[PDB]
This record gives sequence, C-alpha cells and structure tokens, in this order.
Amino acid sequence: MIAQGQTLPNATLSQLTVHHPVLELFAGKKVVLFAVPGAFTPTDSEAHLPGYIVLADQLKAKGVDLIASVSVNDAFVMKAWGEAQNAEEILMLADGDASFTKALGLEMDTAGFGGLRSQRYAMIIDNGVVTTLNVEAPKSFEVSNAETILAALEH
Amino acid sequence: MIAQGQTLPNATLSQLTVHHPVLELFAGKKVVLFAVPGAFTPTDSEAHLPGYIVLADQLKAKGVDLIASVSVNDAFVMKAWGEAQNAEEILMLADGDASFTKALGLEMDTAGFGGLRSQRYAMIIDNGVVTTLNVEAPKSFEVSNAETILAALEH
Repeated sequence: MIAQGQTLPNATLSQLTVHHPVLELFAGKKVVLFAVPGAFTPTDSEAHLPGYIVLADQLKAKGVDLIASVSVNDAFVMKAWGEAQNAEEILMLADGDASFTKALGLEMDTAGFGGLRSQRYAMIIDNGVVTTLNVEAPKSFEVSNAETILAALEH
Repeated sequence: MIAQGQTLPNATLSQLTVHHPVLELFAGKKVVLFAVPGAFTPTDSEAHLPGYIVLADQLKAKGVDLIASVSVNDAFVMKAWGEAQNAEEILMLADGDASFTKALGLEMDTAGFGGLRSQRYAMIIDNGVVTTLNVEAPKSFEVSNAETILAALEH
C-alpha cells in the first residue's frame, strides 16, 4: 500500500474526450484525488462526489489546482456518471482494469458485486508526491470526504 | 466455451430492486439473452440494446417469454443504464465479477479498457437449455442483434 511521501506509480488513467500518465497530469500542481468503489453507487453518487462538487471552489481557494475522482470503471461509465452528477469542476479518471489501484495497493475484492474495485480514499498530491493519504475504514465514510480534506488544507 | 444443447451453469445474476439463480429465473420459459461488453458503451447503447427494445413485442409475438441483457457490470450501473435507455421491456442482469461469463467460457480481456468483460453474444434458451448461440466475431456486430435472433425464431 502506498504511503505519504512517495511519488505515485508511473501508471495511466483514461478519460473520454486519452491515457493520462498521472506523473505528467499531476506535475506542478496541488491535486486532490479521491477514489470511489464504483460509479453510480449510492454513497459515491449521494455523498462522496457531491461533497467535492459543493466544496470545489473552497478547495481551490485554499490552493488546490485540480480535483480528480478515480474509479475502477471504464471511461464511458465515468463520463456518463459525471454528466448525471453535473461534475463539471471534477476530473473523472478511469482505472478500468484496476492497474493504477493495484499499483497503489489500494484495491479491494467486492466479489460478486463488481470484482476488484478501489478502496475509498482521498489524497493531497503536491507535484506528484503524496502529501496526505486518507483511507477509509471498511464500509465507512469519514476521512475521505471533502470536508476532511478541506480541514487538512487548513494546517 | 458453452455450446448449444447444454444447460446453463448454475450461477447467479444480480438485479437491483436479488441474486437470481439463472436455472430458476429461466425455467419454463423461452428466453432471449444477449450480452454486451459494457453498459454505456457506444455499440451497446446505440445499436445492440436499442435493437432489442424496438423488436421486443415482435420477439414476444414469436413465443419469447423473457428478453434479458447481461453485462460484466455491477447492478447499480445496469439499473442506471436501463433507465437512461428506457429499457422497460428488457431485464438487465449484472455479472459484476464475470463469474457467470467465465463459467460460460465467453469472457474476453479488454485489458486497460475495463478488464475482463463479456464477449458479445445472443442466445435462445428453452427451459434452461441453450437452443441457439450466436457469438460475435471480434469487434463485430452481425449475429447477436435482435434482427438475427428474430430470423432464428422464423424457423
């Protein structure tokens, strides 16, 4: 499992418009990246993603250059999810085969639900280096929400 | 790979409303089942699924009791996809971990796109027995469409 202080693995995340190398996409920026177990699922669609949409400008007021969401979904599902949620301020990234997630050691087996998905987490990434890493407790939503990240930028 | 004349594996397919045992869900019925590589993808959303929605009553006029679509997606994505497409006549089934698909030998590795997905195919299932099996050629859409299935029910 990746830890604070490490640079992200040189992996790729896809977007429908491109296979972004995350080391190039996040370079020179303060990036907030939060991961969800699945597009269109309840917690992700009713709490997690909406929380970052609502606080997007507050986060950018505190120096964030880019807010991004990643999920083990394909880019077509991620694009349709962003439109359903009106997540214009959020960059939706697809980890369709969970290769980025596995390289982080942050995968989890949801078995019959949806196979390998990402654990729920949130990071603050400064020029590719993981500065803050908030990984949720199983089936819990407490530390990866936008409010906690905002309070981390308070220090 | 499963073949005509065999009964389906005693696997489960999920729906958001339930882990349907397919041997019980399809029993006593003439079922048309078609599989797509992914919800919200272009061919599936613009050609494959719409073709079965448009010809649903014609298929049932020729003795089909149930039209079902399966995909290696989770049940939340499948439900949201059905609503986006207005697929009220179609039963959307989720094979989230591709266990049903792998038991059929009809999986395919889409690598970085979306990991393991289903090959595109269409079956006619009579009381759990595969009567007709139309499996597409790679990246081809010719034999699994509603029109071909309709012409199979012609004989």
